[PDB]
Amino acid sequence: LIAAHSHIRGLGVDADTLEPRPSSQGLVGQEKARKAAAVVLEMIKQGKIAGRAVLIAGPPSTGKTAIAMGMAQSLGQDVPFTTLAASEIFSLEMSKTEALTQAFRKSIGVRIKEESEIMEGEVVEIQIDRSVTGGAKQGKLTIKTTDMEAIYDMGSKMIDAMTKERVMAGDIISIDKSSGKITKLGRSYARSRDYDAMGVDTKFLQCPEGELQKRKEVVHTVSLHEIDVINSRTQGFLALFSGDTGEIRSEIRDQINTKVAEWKEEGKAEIVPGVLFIDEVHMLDIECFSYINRALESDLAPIVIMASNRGVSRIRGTDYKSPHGLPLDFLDRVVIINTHPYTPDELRQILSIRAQEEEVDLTPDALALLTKIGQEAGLRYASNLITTSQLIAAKRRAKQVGVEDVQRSFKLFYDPARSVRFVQESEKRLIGNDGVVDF
Amino acid sequence: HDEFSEWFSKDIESHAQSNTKLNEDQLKRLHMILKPFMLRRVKKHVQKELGDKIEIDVFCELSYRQRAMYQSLRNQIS
Ligand SMILES: Nc1ncnc2c1ncn2[C@@H]1O[C@H](COP(=O)(O)OP(=O)(O)O)[C@@H](O)[C@H]1O
Repeated sequence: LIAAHSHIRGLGVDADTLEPRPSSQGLVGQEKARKAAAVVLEMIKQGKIAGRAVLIAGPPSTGKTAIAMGMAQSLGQDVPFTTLAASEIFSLEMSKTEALTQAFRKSIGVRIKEESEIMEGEVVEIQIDRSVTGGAKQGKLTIKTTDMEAIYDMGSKMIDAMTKERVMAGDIISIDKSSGKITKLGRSYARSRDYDAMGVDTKFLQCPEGELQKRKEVVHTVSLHEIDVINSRTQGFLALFSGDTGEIRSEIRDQINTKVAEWKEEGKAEIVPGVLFIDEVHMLDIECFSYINRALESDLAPIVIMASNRGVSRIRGTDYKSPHGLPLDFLDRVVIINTHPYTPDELRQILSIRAQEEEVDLTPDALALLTKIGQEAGLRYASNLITTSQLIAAKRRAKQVGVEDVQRSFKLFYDPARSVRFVQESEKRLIGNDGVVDF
Repeated sequence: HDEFSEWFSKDIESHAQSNTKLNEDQLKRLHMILKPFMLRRVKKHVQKELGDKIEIDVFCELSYRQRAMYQSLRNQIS
C-alpha cells in the first residue's frame, strides 16, 4: 500500500560527484544533509571504517526519517539495516545492556557460501517398507531422466518427506540432497482412472534431460545474532524468532568473534558490515550511553546513524540538561548533521510528489491554498488534507479536487495550531491537573 | 675423465652455458667421441606410431594457514 515513505526511491545523488540534485528520487528540497548522508553512505559501502556515530539533528517534520529511508532504499537487500526504535530496548525479559548488544550484533551480516546437491527427473517407482506399531522404515526410489536410470536408497527422513509430499509414480521432483526438501514440479503422464483420492492434475512437463546429481553453490546471509543464538543453546533453537533468548554469556561471544575471524581468513565467510538506525535516541537514558560509547571500539561494530528532535533537554535517569538530551561525553564521539526547515517553493513540490503518489489529481488554486496551509501547519497536516480532500471529492462525485474540498477538510479536521487554542479556550470542561465541571 | 675434471670446469660452465649457449669446445669433440660409444634411436621413430602428449601447467596459491606456516618456516630460518 501507500505508507508515509513509499514515494522515496533512494537518496538521489550523483555516483561520480555525489552532488545533491534539487529534485531527484522523492527526496526533494534539501541539499546539505543529503550530501552528507551520501558521504556516510559511501563510507558504509566501503566497509572498511568501523565504529562511527552520525546524529541527524533538526526540527521535527523536516525529513530525517526520510533521509534514513533514502539510505535504506539505496543499499538494497544485501547489507543489513536495523530500524531500531529507542524504546524497544527497555525489556523485562533481558537486561537493558544486552538488548543493545543484540541490536549491534544484528547489523553485522555474515555471508557464507555452501554447496548443495540437487536432483532432477521423473520418478518411476516408490518402494516403502514399514513396520507395524512403531519402527524403522526402508526405501528404494527408482528415478529416470532421458539418460540415466538410478535405483537410490532412502532413510527415515526421506520417507517422512515422501509421504508428506505424496510422491506417486510419474512425478517430476527435485530433491536437494543436503537439505532434504521435495518440490514437485509436475507430471509427465495423466491422472489414473482407478483410484478416487488421487488429487489435482498438475502442470504437464516433459522428462528432464541432463544428469541426476547436479551441484549448486548457494549463498546464505545470517546476522551475528543468529549465530549467537544457534551456538548458545543445545536444543532450544527457534528462540531467535520467538524472542525467548534470555541471556548470552560473554564466553559465547568471545568464541564466536574468533571463529568468524577464522572464517574470514579461510575464505569461507565474508563480513558485510551494516547500519544500525536508532530512531529518536533521546529516549535512552544514561545507562545506555555508557555502553553505546564503548561498543563502538571494536572491529565488529556497525556504523550507527541516529535521529533526534529535542533542544536543551534533560537526560533521562539523571538530573541535568544537555543539548539534544545526549551527554557531553557521548557528544564528542558523534558527528552532528543539521537539517533545516523548509521553504514554500519546496513544500509545493513535496506536496506535488505526495499527491502524485497517492493518485490524487489537483487544480492549481487548490494546490496554492494547500501550500498556504502547509506554511502554517507543516507537511503532516497537509498530506492528511490531500487524502481527505480526495475522498470528499469522491463523495460528491467530482473528478479533480478543488478549493471547496480543501476548505471542507480544513473545517472538519483541525491542525494542532487550532487544537491548542481549542484547549486554551474551554479549560473548564477538560481535565487538567485539577478538577473539572459539567456545565 | 680426470681430464674431464678440466671439462668439469666445462661442466660448471655448462650451467653457465645453460644460461649462455654460445660455446663450441667439446661438442664437436663429442661428435668425434659419440660416433662410437652410443647409438641413438629417436622418439620420432616411435612416436609416429603414437599420438601426442601435452603438459598443462596450472598454478596455485597458499592459504592463510598454509602461508602462515610457510612464513613460520621463514621465521624458523630467521
Ligand atoms: N525532503 C523530503 N522529501 C520527500 N519527503 C519528505 C521530505 N521531507 C519530509 N518529507 C515527508 O514528510 C514526512 C515527515 O518526514 P519525517 O522524516 O517523518 O519527519 P520527522 O523527521 O520529523 O519524523 C515524511 O512522511 C516524508 O514523506
